[PDB]
Amino acid sequence: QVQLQQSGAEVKKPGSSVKVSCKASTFSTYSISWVRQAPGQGLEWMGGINYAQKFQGRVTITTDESTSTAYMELSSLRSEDTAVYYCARDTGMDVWGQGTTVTVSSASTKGPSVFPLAPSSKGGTAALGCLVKDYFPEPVTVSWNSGALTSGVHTFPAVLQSSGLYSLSSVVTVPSSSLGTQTYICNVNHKPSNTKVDKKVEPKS
Amino acid sequence: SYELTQPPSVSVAPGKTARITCGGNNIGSKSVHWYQQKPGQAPVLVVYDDSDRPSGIPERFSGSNSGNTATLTISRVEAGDEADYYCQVWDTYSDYVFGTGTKVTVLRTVAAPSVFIFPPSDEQLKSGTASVVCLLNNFYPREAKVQWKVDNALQSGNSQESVTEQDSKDSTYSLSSTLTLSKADYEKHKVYACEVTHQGLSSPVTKSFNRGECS
Ligand SMILES: [Cl-]
Ligand SMILES: [Cl-]
Repeated sequence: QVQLQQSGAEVKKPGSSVKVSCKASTFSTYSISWVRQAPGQGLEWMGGINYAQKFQGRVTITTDESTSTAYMELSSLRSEDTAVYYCARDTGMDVWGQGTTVTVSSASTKGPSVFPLAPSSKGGTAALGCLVKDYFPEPVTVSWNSGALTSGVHTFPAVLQSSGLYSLSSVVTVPSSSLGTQTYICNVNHKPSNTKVDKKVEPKS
Repeated sequence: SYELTQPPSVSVAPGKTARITCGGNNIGSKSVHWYQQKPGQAPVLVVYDDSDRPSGIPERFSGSNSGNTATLTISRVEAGDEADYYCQVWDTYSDYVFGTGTKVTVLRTVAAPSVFIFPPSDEQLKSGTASVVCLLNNFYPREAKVQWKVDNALQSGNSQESVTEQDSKDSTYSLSSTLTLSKADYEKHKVYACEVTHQGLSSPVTKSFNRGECS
């Protein structure tokens, strides 16, 4: 029952280099390949111990049989290197690590501002939400009414803005008669900045 | 080098059978592997050496490979098999190569988006920025155009959007589009208009407000 355990997430400055590790649970018989996935993009082979010429140079791939650990160093990082980095055992690839998030950015840790998206003043159903804006790094979690309200909730995937900071919207559809009677609270957590916010969302005058 | 081709997406009705193809020159001579990736998880090997499944992968997933095409077949597609699927081979000269991936989309009837427009909050305006949000809720299929208009000026490059995954209950998508403007620019114009085009509306639907009137 072999499993591959990868090293923690990392935020890296442009120009720097990242060392990702991959520890197995007899790994002296199999080969380990490194595969990357930029956000929203395909799987892409990097190398194994052999390099894809797209990365010949920038990549260093090593193994320590002693500790059955595989290593991947990627140097002179750009934004375009922002990706999840997976290790896998070759057969095909059958056993996969869970993946290492590498975020290449100049941005500093920042908690979001939480703005209401107030339900339109004008039966049927009203939409309302929170804009969770200008945070770094990923992720933030959002819930509604401390987890009591799940029906009709949509929490969009985060978007990286030109500023190098993320923002996302959470929205919920609710009955129009419940406006001003039901309290609607979005619960926002950004652990990296220790920012927790419960924000009441209310009809404008 | 060596290249693997796949269609971007396949649509199948629940209970019905999905076929995902993987194009390559003499791919018939290689051991084709298939990986399923659900969103925010690692890929899972479902089919190896063309047609073999590992233990614990349902009967529904079978593979086939000859000439310049190999095929992953998924029978009795349930909502649970909404995923990206990647074919992959070991080339003598290119080592390991992945196809571009195919998204499996569950097919349902057309649904028109319900459209909502949110002005910048007074809180945001105090902090020197304006975000105008356009919500397209519970629509099918995925394809949608949002055009932003400010005092009838069509807005180009200053908006971003993201889409949820297919809901596992109703199979719909929701999309939010954010128009970014400086506070000084937001206060120079009156009419903020989000225009939605979709297969489910015979004519496109506009949601508008006028800055500083009850919206
Ligand atoms: Cl239809
Ligand atoms: Cl912008």
